[PDB]
Amino acid sequence: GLFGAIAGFIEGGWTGMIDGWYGYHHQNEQGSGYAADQKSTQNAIDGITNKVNSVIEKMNTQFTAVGKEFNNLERRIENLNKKVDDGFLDIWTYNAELLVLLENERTLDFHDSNVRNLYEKVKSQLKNNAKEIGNGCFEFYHKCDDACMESVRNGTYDYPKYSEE
Amino acid sequence: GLFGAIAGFIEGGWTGMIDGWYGYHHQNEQGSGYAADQKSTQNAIDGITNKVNSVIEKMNTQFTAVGKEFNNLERRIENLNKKVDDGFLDIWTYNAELLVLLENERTLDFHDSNVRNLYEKVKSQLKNNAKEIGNGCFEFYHKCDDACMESVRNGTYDYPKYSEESKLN
Amino acid sequence: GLFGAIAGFIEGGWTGMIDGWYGYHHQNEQGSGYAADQKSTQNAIDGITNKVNSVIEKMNTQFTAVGKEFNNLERRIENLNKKVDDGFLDIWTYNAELLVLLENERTLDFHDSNVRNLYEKVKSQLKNNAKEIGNGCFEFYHKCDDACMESVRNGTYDYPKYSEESKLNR
Amino acid sequence: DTICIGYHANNSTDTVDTVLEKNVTVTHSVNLLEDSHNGKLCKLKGIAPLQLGKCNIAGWLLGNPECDLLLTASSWSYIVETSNSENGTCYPGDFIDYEELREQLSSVSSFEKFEIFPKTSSWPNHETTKGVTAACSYAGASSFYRNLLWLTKKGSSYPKLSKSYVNNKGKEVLVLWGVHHPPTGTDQQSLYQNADAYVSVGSSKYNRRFTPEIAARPKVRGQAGRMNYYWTLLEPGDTITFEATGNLIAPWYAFALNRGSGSGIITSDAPVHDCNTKCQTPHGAINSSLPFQNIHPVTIGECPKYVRSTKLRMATGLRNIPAR
Amino acid sequence: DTICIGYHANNSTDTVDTVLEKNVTVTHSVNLLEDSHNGKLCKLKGIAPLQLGKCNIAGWLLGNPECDLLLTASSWSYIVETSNSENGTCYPGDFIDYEELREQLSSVSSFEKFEIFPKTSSWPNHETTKGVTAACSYAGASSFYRNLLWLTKKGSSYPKLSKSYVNNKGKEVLVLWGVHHPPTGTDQQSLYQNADAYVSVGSSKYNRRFTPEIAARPKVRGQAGRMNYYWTLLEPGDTITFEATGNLIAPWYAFALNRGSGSGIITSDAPVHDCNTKCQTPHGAINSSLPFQNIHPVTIGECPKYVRSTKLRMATGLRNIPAR
Amino acid sequence: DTICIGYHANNSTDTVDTVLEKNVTVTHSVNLLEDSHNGKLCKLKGIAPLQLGKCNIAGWLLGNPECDLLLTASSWSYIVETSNSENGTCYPGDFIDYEELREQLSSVSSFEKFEIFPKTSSWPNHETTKGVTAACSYAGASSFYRNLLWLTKKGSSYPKLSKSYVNNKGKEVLVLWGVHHPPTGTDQQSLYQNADAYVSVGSSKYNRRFTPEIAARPKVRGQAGRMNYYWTLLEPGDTITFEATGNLIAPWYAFALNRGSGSGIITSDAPVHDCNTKCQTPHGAINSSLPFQNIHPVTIGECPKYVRSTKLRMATGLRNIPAR
Ligand SMILES: *[C@@H]1O[C@H](CO)[C@@H](O[C@@H]2O[C@H](CO)[C@@H](O[C@@H]3O[C@H](CO)[C@@H](O)[C@H](O)[C@@H]3O)[C@H](O)[C@H]2NC(C)=O)[C@H](O)[C@H]1NC(C)=O
Ligand SMILES: *[C@@H]1O[C@H](CO)[C@@H](O[C@@H]2O[C@H](CO)[C@@H](O)[C@H](O)[C@H]2NC(C)=O)[C@H](O)[C@H]1NC(C)=O
Ligand SMILES: *[C@@H]1O[C@H](CO)[C@@H](O[C@@H]2O[C@H](CO)[C@@H](O)[C@H](O)[C@H]2NC(C)=O)[C@H](O)[C@H]1NC(C)=O
Ligand SMILES: *[C@@H]1O[C@H](CO)[C@@H](O[C@@H]2O[C@H](CO)[C@@H](O)[C@H](O)[C@H]2NC(C)=O)[C@H](O)[C@H]1NC(C)=O
Repeated sequence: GLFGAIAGFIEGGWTGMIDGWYGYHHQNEQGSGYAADQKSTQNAIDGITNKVNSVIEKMNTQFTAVGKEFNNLERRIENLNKKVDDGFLDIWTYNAELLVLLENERTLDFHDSNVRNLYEKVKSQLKNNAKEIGNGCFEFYHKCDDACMESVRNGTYDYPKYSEE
Repeated sequence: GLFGAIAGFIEGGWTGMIDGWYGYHHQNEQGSGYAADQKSTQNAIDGITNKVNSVIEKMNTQFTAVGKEFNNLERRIENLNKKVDDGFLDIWTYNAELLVLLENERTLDFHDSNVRNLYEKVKSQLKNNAKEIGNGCFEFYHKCDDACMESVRNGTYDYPKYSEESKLN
Repeated sequence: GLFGAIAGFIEGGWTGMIDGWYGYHHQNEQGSGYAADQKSTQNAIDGITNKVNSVIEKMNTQFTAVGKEFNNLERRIENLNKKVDDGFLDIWTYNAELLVLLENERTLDFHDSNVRNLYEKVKSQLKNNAKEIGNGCFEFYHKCDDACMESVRNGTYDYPKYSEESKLNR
Repeated sequence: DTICIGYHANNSTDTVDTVLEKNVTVTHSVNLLEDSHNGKLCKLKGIAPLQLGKCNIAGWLLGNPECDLLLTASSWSYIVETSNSENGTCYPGDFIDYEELREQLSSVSSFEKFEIFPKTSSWPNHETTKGVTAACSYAGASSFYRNLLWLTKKGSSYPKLSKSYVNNKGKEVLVLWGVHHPPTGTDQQSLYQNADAYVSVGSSKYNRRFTPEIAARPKVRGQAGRMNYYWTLLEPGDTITFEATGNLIAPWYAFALNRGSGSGIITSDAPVHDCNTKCQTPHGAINSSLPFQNIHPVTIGECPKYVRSTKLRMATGLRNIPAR
Repeated sequence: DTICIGYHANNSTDTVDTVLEKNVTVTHSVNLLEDSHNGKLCKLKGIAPLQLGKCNIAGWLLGNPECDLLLTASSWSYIVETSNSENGTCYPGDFIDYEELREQLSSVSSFEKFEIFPKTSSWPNHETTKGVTAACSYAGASSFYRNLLWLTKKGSSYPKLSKSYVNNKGKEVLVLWGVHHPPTGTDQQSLYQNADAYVSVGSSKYNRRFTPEIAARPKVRGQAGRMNYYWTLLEPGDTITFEATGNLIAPWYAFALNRGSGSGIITSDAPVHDCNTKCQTPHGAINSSLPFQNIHPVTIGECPKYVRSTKLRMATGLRNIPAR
Repeated sequence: DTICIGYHANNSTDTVDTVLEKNVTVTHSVNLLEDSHNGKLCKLKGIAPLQLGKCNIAGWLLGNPECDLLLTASSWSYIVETSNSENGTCYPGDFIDYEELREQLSSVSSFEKFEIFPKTSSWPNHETTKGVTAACSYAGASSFYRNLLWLTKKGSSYPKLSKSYVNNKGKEVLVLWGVHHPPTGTDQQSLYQNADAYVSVGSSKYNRRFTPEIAARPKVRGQAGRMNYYWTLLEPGDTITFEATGNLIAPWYAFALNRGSGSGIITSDAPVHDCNTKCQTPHGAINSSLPFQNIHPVTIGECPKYVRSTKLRMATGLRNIPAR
């Protein structure tokens, strides 16, 4: 991964989370579970939707296109016609396959980027109040309840309120 | 932002900083104001200027290109001519429109990376000597006069020296 | 570059390390030396060989393609034929030169990223037990023998093993 | 007390390719390459195609006896020839600018077949029967093109004829005629008398004279003689004058044409069916909103861009890693 | 005591597009698509275009009585036809290989018009006047082409003529002539007095004998007859021989061609102006350094590549977020 | 005790370009652009190419007396013409559909040359000699084409001639002939008797009439008369019939044709040696497995795509910064 997150320092994905691409999985005293991040998932959905739509827009539908007949004294024109149809076919096959290979690479990295950025939005909120294990997990110090867990995914954590460390 | 900086952990831009794409703001006991990082800004202009030019090179000028006439018994060749002109046009509009999308994408992220790298340049200089507030701001522990501020943006910030830093309580 | 590593916070390259693209340099009681990280390199090599093959594989080879003659009353067609040959040439030259530019850009960034991620795997392994000097270097707090050095290049570095670092930490 | 940031995974098996890596299983994706087709030839905007069947454009327009199924045709969404469309020219000869005529037809959605020079009224001084040949027979019976009239001498007297049609149909009229070239001076005499005959055809834009090329050739379908076929598009208001002293295979029926884009001629052996499509290929129809397809380069209607690829799967989701 | 790292921002409202996001406001950008033109037809390299005005290439080269203004033209940067270019062939007939001839002129940057067969010195045994027709009437009287000479019989006499030209111009010479086909045998004699005449043209590479096809055609411009137009490119030093017992529209003026490049023919109703450009389109001139333009696909000079695009704005600065 | 993280460097001076920077020194790189060629013309699939030397296709097939070296030719990998290839049409005239013929010969791998109408037994009622000309001289002595036969009236008498050939060969048969056009009516009779002679050639698909187009012409290579040359592909089991009352340059030899794929006609002065290659260009052969070459557009066999690039170097390693 270009961003070292997916298949990186976060070794695997969660079949458990099913309401988004990126999200969290907390611990609590009040139980465990998964949660999707509307912010970063919707943002990714909009983007990828636009990429697909954009790629398709640049491919204009092929209207009526029929071959032509030539008599036995027009072989030169016939080969010319063939050379043109094959020329264009070669180019459009190349473009299509090539664009997809490239936007697939960029797409995977786009997700890898969103995960890292998400892991960092969290890490930049918590700071001292928790320590970084690995696997993209944070070990709290101040005992965080469901309402506190929410404030994290909410982007409203209120760091100045912990020192129970 | 692919690199998390622009429109990310640094929420907005500075209409104040008017002499560079990237830079600093500092708040001193002597005063405050903006200052752009000549290094990073200039390298970006060199990159972008080179991207635009490269785009333009690859697009060789169109020389004299006009149309041919055909008589009423030459429709097949006329249609070929038309298939050829439309064909080449379809492809160039594609390439053009496309190249611009995929480069605007690279360009916007390019700036993101540049801000990110500038922030992380400062952070690696400061270390213990200041704490990361957020919004891309560092809070010095040690009192940083103009010459000290300038050293930070100069890539020459001292440390150790201001290891009076254990105001870290 | 795009990830700040190569030609960035790691100023230069080591001509001393000849076994791979990225690696480590250790200073130990036992001694010095350069060691290439197998995983990251062989993977990067896997990807780069794949970029090259995937680019070559797209540009399909050219078979028999000669030139047609035209008589003095076939100017228009001859001109069509030229407009075609020149057209396809314009485009394939563009598609080739342009593909190489962008892929070169991506490949240099690819390497940049790989180095970056290698620096941070190690960084998150050590944590307190070492301090970031700056030039992609970590100064140890707990003295690491060759057997320990390997575990760092292994991903199997036992951090809790060293609270000795906490002592030297101050 | 902990919180962990992670990403979505599932039982997806879809693979996409990238420049750096091949076969990467992803959580979500879209296929852009349409590869399923109908296998049938269908209507387009409610209109059916014209099945020529055993005949080709030549047989249909000229009026080859074996193409009588087609005499009723009037409108069509597109034209279809099959592997067995060999019934065209039955009396040996060159169809002059035949290809150009096909190309013209590709942009015709309908016409009105009409009687330009009525058989039993246009030739008082010439024989309008006996103009048959074994070469163009149906059911062992000497016949002839349904749309051309083979004029011959009326009792050793083939007088110079002059017939003009004024095109007032408000549309392009397709006129077809032939020029007969007997194998010997004898045959030339029996058919037309007049060993030195000529055919002179003229309109506002068309001018050409024909003289018989008399010579012995290998026999094609039992004929050493040959018959050249010609055509022109008379414009609204324009007149066409036929002048002959023999050898003229006069026009009996012509076609007032209706122009219409989006039409064309294809060669398919697929079965016609009662269905409506927006895209048609020689292999069948296509009901698809995808951008690409690898079914066939030949296309009629609003179709996906044809391409040579076998796989065009574009990733939308992230790398899929469940790790059981 | 604090220090902040940040990025630029401004009042710019320029937007761009990216694959992932539409309409992104940026700090700086450059437009790559030229959309602005002169509305004027300009000179290229100080050399003005040739305005054919109401005439077309045929009228010009043949010297249609309505194209007298053009008789003076010798050099041009490109040739211009308009929506009113109707004056070409005023006596009915086919201009053989006309399109090819047009194509020829597109590589001609200039020529020297000269009197290949002077009227009052070339034809002592034939009538050099009375070669007019109402089909080509100009300001009242029956006139004719200025570059061709209609040769008629001289007092019931029309002797076989034989005139040759040797190309002493050191470059290709464009020769034009015509072969007349009268409507009736009466007229044939009235003009050429000589019921079975012929025209023969020969050179190193050209060889034809034209025999008149006497027939009555639908009257175009009042003429039941037809005139066919022929042209050839005589090489330097080569000879072209004309022999006719009548029916010859003799070459009077010819053109020694100066080949160039980057020239051509365009259709435009834009006015010519005393201005200079390096790039020209039927809509107007272009003064641009941009790589693309959406003005017109037809182009003369050194122009930006044409493209269908409506917008091609390339981002140079970063994402603009003033949020003040 | 310390551990540092870093990257490879070396003594590499190879540079590459990117969109942001040009001339970046990298540790490793591939060159996708082949720019080195053999400089020779080599065999293909083991078979050497047919060298035409100072002859072109026209002269080789007709049998120009300067192309006697090529009478032995039977099979080839491709056809090579040179700058000195001008010996072809030695009797002034037009080789009709010549370009087409050249195209047809490009998809041919070998042939059998055979005597179709043996000179000694084929024309009893006609003069089998006299048919030589200074224009087509060899060794100083007037001669003629090796594969055509110039027939003339046998003692002031030219009987209408009729000859046929049946294609029992299992291949297409290239049949070439010609039609002579005397300068005047006097010459016409001197040769063919008969003032209104004709040549009619007919097969199952081919039918055409030839009239002597007599006209005054400049002398080319001594000859004021012209000679048009013709050809056709006779299909297996088909008959071709030549009928002529004069002006017929009869066939004498013909060609049974073997169709191959992947071959053609190139112009080159590069020497021919005894070596084999898979890719040949006008400049030389190419022994490369790269995707691109900037050597020459014209290609025969399995070759890299031609392109205009000076340099196509793809970075594989990373930035090289050896700073020691
Ligand atoms: C980065 O910024 C710092 C701060 O401006 C630069 O260092 C300072 O440079 C000034 C100008 O030369 C020095 O002032 C001069 O000081 C010497 C002291 O002996 C004396 O001759 C005069 O007072 C003179 O004005 C100043 O000493 C120095 N300050 C510090 C803290 O080093 C530095 O040059 C910049 N570095 C780079 C690489 O651009
Ligand atoms: C219509 O087409 C059929 C099929 O091509 C013709 O039948 C062939 O006629 C040829 C020539 O007589 C024979 O050699 C073949 O054996 C026949 N094939 C078949 C399948 O019948 C038929 O003669 C054509 N009829 C007309 C009027 O054109
Ligand atoms: C020059 O062109 C004009 C325009 O076509 C000719 O005038 C037309 O002539 C036709 C036939 O006589 C008329 O039906 C049109 O109504 C005329 N239009 C106008 C505007 O007058 C004119 O005759 C041409 N002159 C020559 C010498 O060819
Ligand atoms: C074969 O080609 C050569 C070279 O083109 C011909 O030689 C020329 O012949 C003419 C007429 O006799 C001479 O005036 C020229 O000086 C010759 N040119 C050169 C370059 O030598 C030759 O005539 C041709 N022979 C045949 C039989 O076609």
